[PDB]
Amino acid sequence: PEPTIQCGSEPGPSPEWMVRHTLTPGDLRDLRVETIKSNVDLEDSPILMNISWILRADASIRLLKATKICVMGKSHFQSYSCIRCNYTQAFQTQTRPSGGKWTFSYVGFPVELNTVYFIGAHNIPNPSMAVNFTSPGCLDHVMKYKKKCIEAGSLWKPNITACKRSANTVEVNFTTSPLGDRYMALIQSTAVIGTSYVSEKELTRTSVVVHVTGESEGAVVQLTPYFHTCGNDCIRQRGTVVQCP
Amino acid sequence: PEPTIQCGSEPGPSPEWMVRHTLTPGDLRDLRVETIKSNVDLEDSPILMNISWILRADASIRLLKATKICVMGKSHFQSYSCIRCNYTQAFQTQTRPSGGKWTFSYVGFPVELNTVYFIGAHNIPNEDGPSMAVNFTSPGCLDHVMKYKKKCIEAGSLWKPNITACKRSANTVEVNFTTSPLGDRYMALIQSTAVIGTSYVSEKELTRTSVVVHVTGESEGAVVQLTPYFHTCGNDCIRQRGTVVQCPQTG
Amino acid sequence: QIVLTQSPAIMSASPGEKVTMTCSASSSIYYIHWYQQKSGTSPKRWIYDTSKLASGVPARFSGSGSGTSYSLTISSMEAEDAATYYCQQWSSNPFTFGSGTKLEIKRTVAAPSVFIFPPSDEQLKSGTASVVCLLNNFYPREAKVQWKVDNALQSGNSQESVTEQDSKDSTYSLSSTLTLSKADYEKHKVYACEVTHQGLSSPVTKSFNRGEC
Amino acid sequence: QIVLTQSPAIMSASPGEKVTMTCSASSSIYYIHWYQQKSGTSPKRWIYDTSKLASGVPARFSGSGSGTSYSLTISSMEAEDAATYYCQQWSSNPFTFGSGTKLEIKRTVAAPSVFIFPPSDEQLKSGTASVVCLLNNFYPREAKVQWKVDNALQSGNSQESVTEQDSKDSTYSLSSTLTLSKADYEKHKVYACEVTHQGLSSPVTKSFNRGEC
Amino acid sequence: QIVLTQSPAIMSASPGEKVTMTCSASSSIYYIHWYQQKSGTSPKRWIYDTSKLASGVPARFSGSGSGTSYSLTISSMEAEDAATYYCQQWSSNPFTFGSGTKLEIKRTVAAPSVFIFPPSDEQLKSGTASVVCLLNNFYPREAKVQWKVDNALQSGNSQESVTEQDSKDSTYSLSSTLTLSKADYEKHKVYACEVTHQGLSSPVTKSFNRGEC
Amino acid sequence: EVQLQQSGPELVKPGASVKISCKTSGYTFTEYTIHWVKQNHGKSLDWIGGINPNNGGTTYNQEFKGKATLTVDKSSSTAYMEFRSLTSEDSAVYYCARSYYGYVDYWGQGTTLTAAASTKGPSVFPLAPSSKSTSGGTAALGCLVKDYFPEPVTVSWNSGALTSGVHTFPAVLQSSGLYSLSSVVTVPSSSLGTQTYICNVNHKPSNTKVDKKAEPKSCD
Amino acid sequence: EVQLQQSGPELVKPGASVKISCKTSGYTFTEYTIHWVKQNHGKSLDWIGGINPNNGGTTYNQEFKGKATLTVDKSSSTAYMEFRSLTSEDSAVYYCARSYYGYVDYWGQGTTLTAAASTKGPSVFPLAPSSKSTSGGTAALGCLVKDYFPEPVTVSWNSGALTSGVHTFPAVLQSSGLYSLSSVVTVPSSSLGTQTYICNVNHKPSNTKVDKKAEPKSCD
Amino acid sequence: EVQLQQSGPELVKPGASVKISCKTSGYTFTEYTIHWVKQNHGKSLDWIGGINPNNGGTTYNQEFKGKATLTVDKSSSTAYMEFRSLTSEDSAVYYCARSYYGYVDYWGQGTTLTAAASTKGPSVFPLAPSSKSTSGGTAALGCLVKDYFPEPVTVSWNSGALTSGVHTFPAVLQSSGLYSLSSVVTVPSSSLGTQTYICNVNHKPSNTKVDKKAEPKSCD
Ligand SMILES: *[C@@H]1O[C@H](CO)[C@@H](O[C@@H]2O[C@H](CO)[C@@H](O[C@@H]3O[C@H](CO[C@H]4O[C@H](CO)[C@@H](O)[C@H](O)[C@@H]4O)[C@@H](O)[C@H](O[C@H]4O[C@H](CO)[C@@H](O)[C@H](O)[C@@H]4O)[C@@H]3O)[C@H](O)[C@H]2NC(C)=O)[C@H](O)[C@H]1NC(C)=O
Ligand SMILES: *[C@@H]1O[C@H](CO)[C@@H](O)[C@H](O)[C@H]1NC(C)=O
Ligand SMILES: *[C@@H]1O[C@H](CO)[C@@H](O)[C@H](O)[C@H]1NC(C)=O
Ligand SMILES: *[C@@H]1O[C@H](CO)[C@@H](O)[C@H](O)[C@H]1NC(C)=O
Ligand SMILES: *[C@@H]1O[C@H](CO)[C@@H](O)[C@H](O)[C@H]1NC(C)=O
Ligand SMILES: *[C@@H]1O[C@H](CO)[C@@H](O)[C@H](O)[C@H]1NC(C)=O
Ligand SMILES: *[C@@H]1O[C@H](CO)[C@@H](O)[C@H](O)[C@H]1NC(C)=O
Ligand SMILES: *[C@@H]1O[C@H](CO)[C@@H](O)[C@H](O)[C@H]1NC(C)=O
Ligand SMILES: *[C@@H]1O[C@H](CO)[C@@H](O)[C@H](O)[C@H]1NC(C)=O
Ligand SMILES: *[C@@H]1O[C@H](CO)[C@@H](O)[C@H](O)[C@H]1NC(C)=O
Repeated sequence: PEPTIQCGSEPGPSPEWMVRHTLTPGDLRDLRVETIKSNVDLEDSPILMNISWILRADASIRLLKATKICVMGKSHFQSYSCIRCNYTQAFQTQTRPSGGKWTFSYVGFPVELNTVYFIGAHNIPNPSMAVNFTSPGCLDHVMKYKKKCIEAGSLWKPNITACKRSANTVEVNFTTSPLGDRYMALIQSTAVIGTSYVSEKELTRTSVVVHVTGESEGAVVQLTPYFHTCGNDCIRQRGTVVQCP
Repeated sequence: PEPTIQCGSEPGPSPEWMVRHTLTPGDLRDLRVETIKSNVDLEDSPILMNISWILRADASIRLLKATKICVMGKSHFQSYSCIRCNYTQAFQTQTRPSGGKWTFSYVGFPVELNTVYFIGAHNIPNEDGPSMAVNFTSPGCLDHVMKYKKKCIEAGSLWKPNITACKRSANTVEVNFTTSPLGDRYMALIQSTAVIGTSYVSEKELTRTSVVVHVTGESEGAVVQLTPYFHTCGNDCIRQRGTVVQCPQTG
Repeated sequence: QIVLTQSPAIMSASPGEKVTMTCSASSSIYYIHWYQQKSGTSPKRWIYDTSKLASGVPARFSGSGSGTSYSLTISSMEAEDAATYYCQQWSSNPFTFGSGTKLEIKRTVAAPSVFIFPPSDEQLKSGTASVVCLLNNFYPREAKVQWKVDNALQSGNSQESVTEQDSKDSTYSLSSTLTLSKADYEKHKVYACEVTHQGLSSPVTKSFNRGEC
Repeated sequence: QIVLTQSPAIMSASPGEKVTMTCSASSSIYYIHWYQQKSGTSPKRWIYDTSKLASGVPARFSGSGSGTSYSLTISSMEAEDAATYYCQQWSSNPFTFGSGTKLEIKRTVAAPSVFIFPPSDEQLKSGTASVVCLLNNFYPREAKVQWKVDNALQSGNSQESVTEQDSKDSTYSLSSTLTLSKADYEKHKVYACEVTHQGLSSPVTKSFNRGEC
Repeated sequence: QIVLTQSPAIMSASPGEKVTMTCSASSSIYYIHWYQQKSGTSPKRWIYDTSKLASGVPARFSGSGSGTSYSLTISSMEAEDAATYYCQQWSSNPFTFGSGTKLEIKRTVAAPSVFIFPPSDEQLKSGTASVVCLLNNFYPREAKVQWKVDNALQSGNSQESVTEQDSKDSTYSLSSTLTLSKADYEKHKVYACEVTHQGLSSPVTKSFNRGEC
Repeated sequence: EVQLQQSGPELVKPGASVKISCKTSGYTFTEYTIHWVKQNHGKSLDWIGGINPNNGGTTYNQEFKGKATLTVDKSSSTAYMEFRSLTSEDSAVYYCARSYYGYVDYWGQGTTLTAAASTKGPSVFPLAPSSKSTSGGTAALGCLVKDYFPEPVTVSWNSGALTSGVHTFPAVLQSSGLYSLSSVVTVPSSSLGTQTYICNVNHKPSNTKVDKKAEPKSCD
Repeated sequence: EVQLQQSGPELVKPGASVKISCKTSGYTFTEYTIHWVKQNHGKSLDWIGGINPNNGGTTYNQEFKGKATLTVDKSSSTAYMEFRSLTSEDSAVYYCARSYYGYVDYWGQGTTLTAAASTKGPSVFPLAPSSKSTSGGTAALGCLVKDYFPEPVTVSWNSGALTSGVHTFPAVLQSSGLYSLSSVVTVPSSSLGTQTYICNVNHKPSNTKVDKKAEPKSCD
Repeated sequence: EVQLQQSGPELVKPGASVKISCKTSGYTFTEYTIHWVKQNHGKSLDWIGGINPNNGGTTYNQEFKGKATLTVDKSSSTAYMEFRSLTSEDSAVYYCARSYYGYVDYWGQGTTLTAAASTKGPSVFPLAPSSKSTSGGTAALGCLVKDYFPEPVTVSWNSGALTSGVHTFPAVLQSSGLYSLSSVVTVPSSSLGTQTYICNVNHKPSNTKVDKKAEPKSCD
């Protein structure tokens, strides 16, 4: 039979063992990470790492019994956990007879938004393997379905029409969200040239005129929503000012 | 492995053969120490040293009858913890018959948190400095096993404030964090190469709070340090760290 | 004294994929030569003098290397390529071969069809009962077979045998033979073969009751 | 440490001709990478991960190989491909580069136009005489330039300098500078530059008489 | 108390040949460490803990040993390897080094070019005459220089200095300086430097006559 | 055309010696080295040694020195190999081969040498199709070929007419020292009542041939 | 777009220290390792070492370990390489380059370092057009730019107003250690008596600018 | 990255005291032992002692005890070595080095200590190329740098522009107690009379700088 992995949690050593002060050769690509949706049937499924590693085909694989994996997330603060994957049998060939080299993967370590993750792994008996990745934010097509992103407006489709109306005045149309009632419309060319404020408790297509001080033809229009959970840091919507037929 | 060890309480040393050399020769490494939990079932289990050593593969091993081990606290402390491990029989081969080396271990010596330990060992009979020596700092409240000890828990070792800190103005940082049932008083600190800002917070509820820190320097990418003032730890409670970020974080 | 190490020892490739196999010499040689061997015939010279193709050998094959490191490459795998490939040197005495790369055909997963056979009456006259479980035309090769007698797991009384890849559909077949005394066979009623394979979501069990034709 | 031996060290190819150059590693590597460098500028990434083209690279370029043996191929040589190509690995520390393949563009033979320049009077004031002979717009690079002073063959007192291949017509130009003390120069009369080249049926000589006017 | 004995003190190795150097400890040690030093710079950690290579050290290097006996090995000598290698222990106080193995690179024999230089008039005015004989770019290092003054062999009035091996061509250069009083120097006419070297079939002599340019 | 024709197979008691021959034709015998190569069943190729027919000079793989002796006879353009004191580990195919440089360009067809202290023909039992649970589409049936020695047995079906769907498994060495294998075929279940299926088992070492008809067991 | 911008050429007295810089832009500095590479007049590429800007990890070619030191400055997105005791063996072009895996995808423009005590501007001599430098109606004339150190010199003609054939002979190292080059132009021969030709020679290392009128020889 | 930066060279009266420094950076100073190592002109390496910067504890090689004292200053992350009475036997290069376990993984660049009772700058004489030289052929020329103390002198040619073909020989201690060396270069004989060759000699201990033009000897 072929070896598989049985993985479990481990206390593990202090995260200093992960500080590579010599550079490892860059063409050693035996450790890979990618994010996967854990449940595909769900809109907001937990986001997990799929950590894959390749076992080098030489003498030493026959003595291998376990692989250790530790993950450190750095965003607004550090996180640090470790797993040990035990191989269920000893390795009879230095590559798998129905494939190429030996490759195994562990799915776990839920992924947070906007975090840089350091992943290191080492074989037992003996960071030898290392890979990092920075997780995307609420504009990523997969992460936008997270509750934190949706509640900050990641899926709001205001359908902005922003249009040069009269002498230096711009009419901005947009459809509100049920997530909040307060909005700010802004026009910016070489500098911010205009701002206005509308409050709308109704889910409707509202309209507002923003007074601009410079040329308002081809500048960006920026819509700011003020939803509860995101305070002053909700996802903003951008457009461009055009003429009105 | 035919020879075994029976270890006992002989003093018979001097905290001077441990400091025979001010510098101990750096390659005396056949002696290892690792901490082990006395009880698995318990979180606040006592922590012991597992002192293990390998014996030299040479003909003098035939003349070996005991290994002496002394542990010294070094904190203007003296030794007075030595054990003598007698080998039950003579050594017939210079290695085990299917063993890298002759290896033995002794578990004992209760360990304190954040403590520096010098451990020296000497074979009997036989030079007259330590045959083996190792320096050892015991883990602290951040270690994965020691964090569940009672003194660590009560100092906030398991507090998860989930700090979010955002550069608001050129001179202000907004720090959000979740309070602990262990206390009501907190100090938020922003530090780059020096401390650039401090704010104190009083909050009696278990809630997600917010505080503005006025800073005197560049705050982007600086460390945020949260000091809680929990009981039993006074001003020496476990600090929590984060990093200042540019908010909004999206496009 | 030169020894040649070949890697991988066994590998599979789908038609159309690129294939590489290596030959490593314990010290430097002037040339490496490669032979193809299919089950039941003589090896054939395939690539010689490191990079030359014998006449007729498809140009999707190529050889390269120097010093101690050589390789054989197939730009695009074909089913006719499934074979064992040996490298060989005669730059020093003794003439030596490598241990060989067995190249098999990768195909889509196929679950086995399982059959169980009670011992024949002819055999039972002799005192021994062979119970045969057959896993037919499956892929990949890896499969687990467990015997159960009156729902008791057996061990130590069975042997497995696996065919080579079928020439037409590239599948494997497997036999597991459970051998018992007639005495022990006539003591129990339900004989079961439980088969585990990647192509089955749950293990399939096939059984018979003794003497129920 | 890992040595990358590149062959050939120097080569030329006609436009439209197929070009192959090889990179041989002293021990095995996972990938090879190739950089292009033209005179006076930084190397540019050309082929990476053995067979992928850098941004801007025409697909007449391709890379292949594995283990210790790698190659770069140009399906149809273009004049803009003349450059030095370096292979490179970082499968083990240290990161190393190959020794380089200099690729020039071949063309039909073209004879040089030979020109001679006597020393300036301004230079003779300072005490030295540089006599300059020019070979203009020729191919191939190989040429013999022999100085003769009052029909006496010179040796050891001249230096040559050769241009890069012309961007439009791919020829070379060459200067030979004969340097003498003011004393030895004003001591002689006839200074001759003799040029031997494949594009000339007989060797050409250009001369001036010192002290003409 | 432990001391370390290294052998050989000096050796030269052909490019490509296997190199071993040994370190013997006066009593048993737990580890040996090796440092490389090239002329004019600090020693660098090379192999440590007996067999581990520092980052960047070529894998052609290995270390082994135990007890009182250790060695450093180069599987195939490269020119870059020429340097002095020291072993080192700190199993006992004092920390000690071995005396080093100076490893040089062998190349083909090359005879020196010999030059002789008379004393300058500026120096003679001060009362002393230095005559210098130069042996340039030779290999191997061994060479004999004999001074003759009006055919009288000199002794005790000359000093030699030898360069280190050139990094590029692996040759040596040597100066022999014969020093005389102005008084003795102006009594004689023929000052000769006679050179014996493996690359010369017959000894070479270079001479000048005093006060002739 | 170049041809290397080797002598026929030999079944031999352990401890005996044998000499097999390699008859060459189509080229000048003395101009090319002849090699000998051992191949155990299913395993790797081992060079035994080679001989220059011009001068009779030889070189051996030292694992075979003493055990093997190479000779030629120029008059017949024939090479010979003598293997002494055969053990069961010597049962294998043995090839002669021609080289000029370092590679082999022509191979003989192989000579099987089998070491056996005794021979024993097999018992052949039916693997009777589960006619009790017919339909579902395809039924399997077969022959169990038990307790023979040495290898090999040959199994055909219906005197060689039935090849499709036939799987004859590698022999397994039982702990009794004897071999066993099954040969199976899959057929439409509705063919169990209309078609005849006979397995023809041949064991040349013992001159035993066994034909066994495999029938659905009595169901009513 | 990604850019690696290196500091300018430097003359550095042997034994003094120098630190050259590599200013990065167009990407997240902490995401890519920075490498340094040497190219002397021998044109071969020598890797010096690399540094990861995120954590300061480094690895060297041992021929440069102890000789070069690599550092980073995150605020400016800048990498540095420092020689502590520059020697003449160190005169060369130095490149920085960015990697993610084992290959470098963006290169700096290079920094020329000269280890010497002084610079020396050129003497500019005329190569005067004459009948002995004329063929098919075109005359060749030029400027001999001799005895300068270190490289490079630049030559334009008539301050950039001149259209003409141009032949720039690369610098040649003289046995004094000084360089020499010729800059030659081809013009209509009938233009000699009417047009003036000035070669504008620039030697930045010595801050030298020289304009030289090249005049026809009077002997045709 | 870890760096050990040592103070510059020292001239010291025989019998006087001297203190050299070792500036560490790139790591936690108090965590690593600092060692000091001597290298004499015989090139053997002698350990002098080590110091624990955490507590100032020291161990000395007893072959040096009482001659040297090791100290640290934690605030500046610096180690110091003081010789109380430097003698001629003490002139040597001295290294600091950091240890991990029994080996030293980083070395300072070395500090030369010279016990000198006086300084004396050299006389510089021309080594004039010979008139009796081969047609073409190679000529040699040089500079004799005589009677200086202590080492070293530095020699360049043409202000550092001339490095190819240059051999500056190791200094030799004369029986007078003073040093002398030659620096030579080989050039084409046709360059004699066309090129200028100047040797630039510097002796920092005596603040002596001499430039010497070397020309063929004047016939008359
Ligand atoms: C984390 O990332 C790893 C890869 O790094 C993923 O592992 C892959 O998983 C997919 C399916 O999730 C596999 O795709 C399957 O390939 C089978 C063939 O197996 C051979 O060929 C592949 C190369 O293509 C080898 O990797 C493999 O080891 C074998 O050599 C197909 O037959 C599969 O289809 C089968 O399954 C479905 C039901 O699952 C049936 O309906 C089909 O009929 C058929 O039986 C499928 O195409 C892929 O092989 C895996 N690769 C590796 C390297 O393991 C993990 O899935 C991923 N983790 C998560 C949570 O997504
Ligand atoms: C792996 O093995 C280790 C050591 O035997 C053990 O502690 C751990 O529980 C095992 N983990 C799993 C998931 O089997
Ligand atoms: C966008 O707005 C226009 C005008 O208000 C409307 O006609 C159109 O249906 C809207 N489309 C979407 C996708 O919201
Ligand atoms: C914007 O809204 C105003 C007011 O309802 C309407 O008159 C105008 O047509 C709208 N324009 C677009 C582009 O939706
Ligand atoms: C901090 O909390 C306040 C109050 O809930 C909220 O307005 C603000 O957006 C929070 N900041 C962050 C970075 O979450
Ligand atoms: C070990 O031996 C010593 C001396 O023989 C004795 O004092 C001590 O009690 C012994 N200890 C044990 C545990 O046997
Ligand atoms: C332990 O610490 C002492 C004091 O600094 C030191 O001399 C010794 O070398 C250390 N041990 C090891 C193994 O480095
Ligand atoms: C102490 O450590 C050694 C070394 O790993 C180990 O073999 C031994 O079992 C440990 N002692 C215990 C677990 O009681
Ligand atoms: C921390 O709080 C932020 C903001 O409320 C939230 O988005 C995030 O999920 C929290 N993270 C953890 C680990 O609790
Ligand atoms: C992530 O890894 C890449 C590839 O090794 C490296 O270039 C990059 O600097 C790493 N990122 C961080 C933040 O360490």
